[PDB]
Amino acid sequence: YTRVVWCAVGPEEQKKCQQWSQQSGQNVTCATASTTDDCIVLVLKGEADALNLDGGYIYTAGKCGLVPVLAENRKSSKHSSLDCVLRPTEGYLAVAVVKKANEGLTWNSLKDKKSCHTAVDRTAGWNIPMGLIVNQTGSCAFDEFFSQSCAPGADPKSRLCALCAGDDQGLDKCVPNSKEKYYGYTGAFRCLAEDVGDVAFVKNDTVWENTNGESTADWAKNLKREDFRLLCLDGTRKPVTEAQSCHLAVAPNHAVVSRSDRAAHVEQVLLHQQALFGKNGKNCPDKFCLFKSETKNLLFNDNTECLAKLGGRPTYEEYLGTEYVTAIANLKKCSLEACA
Ligand SMILES: *[C@@H]1O[C@H](CO)[C@@H](O[C@@H]2O[C@H](CO)[C@@H](O[C@@H]3O[C@H](CO)[C@@H](O)[C@H](O)[C@@H]3O)[C@H](O)[C@H]2NC(C)=O)[C@H](O)[C@H]1NC(C)=O
Ligand SMILES: *[C@@H]1O[C@H](CO)[C@@H](O[C@@H]2O[C@H](CO)[C@@H](O[C@@H]3O[C@H](CO)[C@@H](O)[C@H](O)[C@@H]3O)[C@H](O)[C@H]2NC(C)=O)[C@H](O)[C@H]1NC(C)=O
Ligand SMILES: NC[C@@H](O[C@H]1O[C@H](CO[C@H]2O[C@@H](CO)[C@H](O)[C@@H](O)[C@@H]2O)[C@@H](O)[C@H](O)[C@@H]1O)c1ccccc1
Ligand SMILES: *[C@@H]1O[C@H](CO)[C@@H](O)[C@H](O)[C@H]1NC(C)=O
Ligand SMILES: [Fe+3]
Ligand SMILES: [Zn+2]
Ligand SMILES: [Zn+2]
Repeated sequence: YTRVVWCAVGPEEQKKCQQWSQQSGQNVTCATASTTDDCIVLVLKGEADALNLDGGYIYTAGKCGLVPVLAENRKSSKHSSLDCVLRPTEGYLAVAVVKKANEGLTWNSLKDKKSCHTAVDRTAGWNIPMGLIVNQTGSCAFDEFFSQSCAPGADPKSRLCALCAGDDQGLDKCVPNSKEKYYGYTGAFRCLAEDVGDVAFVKNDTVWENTNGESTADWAKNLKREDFRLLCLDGTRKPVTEAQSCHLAVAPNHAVVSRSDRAAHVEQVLLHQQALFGKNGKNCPDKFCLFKSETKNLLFNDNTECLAKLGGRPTYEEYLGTEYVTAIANLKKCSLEACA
């Protein structure tokens, strides 16, 4: 009745979802799929209600008829006086990151280097950087630009998956879910941190959250911001503090999507759920916190302050915006569920 089946992608999200289900008196239950695309299908069938998505998947879901419901909102230095749930979303910065020690590596000498992507089809890890590379290159052969990569979601046998490591046992190599060691923002950044790749396509927040003691993980423990450099499009290299002037693009925030006939219901349930387990929530941190998962960004990014209303009741094209939407169309002409 006032119920939403959340779609978890992978066993680790399934685990976090089950805790949330317990804690919500089952006002929220869970469905699990191996990929984000399969989750989108369960929602289309009506077997799951919603899940939080990167802009790149919002475009996929968007063509299949799903709509953005609420968006992730993180800390701000403006729009401070108004509440988080009513505050407009600012978007994040897609950046290219390298080690300072890898001197002379610039945006112009990326050909034949090793890359770390969050996953195929994602905004900062794939659509933006590959879109730029296909445009600058006049060729749709992005499968040959980098010598080796870890781009979760690609053909496990291709060079685009050579750098991926799989799980603690070597299985699930290159799967586009957290079982794959170098998946998502954290994984792609770990891929560069462990010097597996030369460059990581992540967002600007990732660098800051996994350096200078912010993360207590074993591989991030000793990482220092000064040991990293951002690659700008003009050919320069800048400190990570200069992201506002050295990013590849500003990306629309990840957002919760659902089938439109369920949008209203999913919205109400979620606003109540964050009042309980949110940042200033009734039951967080003592019983449960929806937006924490020890740096793993399970279900939601860990730096989320709240899920905000959209208002202007935007379709997915308006949400993603005309600039971003045309970018994806361009890149995809290089190659239901395939919905339009
Ligand atoms: C890769 O190159 C393509 C082709 O140039 C880029 O797409 C182009 O993007 C611009 C800006 O988004 C579009 O211009 C816009 O045109 C509309 C009217 O058509 C106008 O109202 C806007 O003010 C703006 O001038 C252009 O239409 C679009 N071209 C195509 C064929 O889609 C694309 O953005 C590049 N990809 C990346 C990631 O940079
Ligand atoms: C690049 O991404 C990082 C990570 O999100 C951004 O740095 C963060 O900046 C915010 C403010 O914009 C800081 O939030 C504030 O922290 C202070 C405590 O130091 C507190 O007064 C506020 O209540 C709020 O929590 C945040 O601390 C900081 N993150 C870290 C770990 O330094 C940065 O703004 C992004 N830059 C670009 C170009 O987007
Ligand atoms: N508020 C987001 C808007 O969506 C459209 O806006 C982004 C740009 O977002 C700006 O947001 C403000 C705060 O709202 C920040 O201060 C700026 O730094 C950001 O650039 C567009 O690029 C994109 O087209 C997007 O669709 C929105 C308004 C109302 C309802 C839903 C979304
Ligand atoms: C379950 O949903 C009902 C209906 O809104 C609400 O009153 C109750 O607080 C919810 N229980 C929990 C623990 O979320
Ligand atoms: Fe993203
Ligand atoms: Zn810009
Ligand atoms: Zn509209």
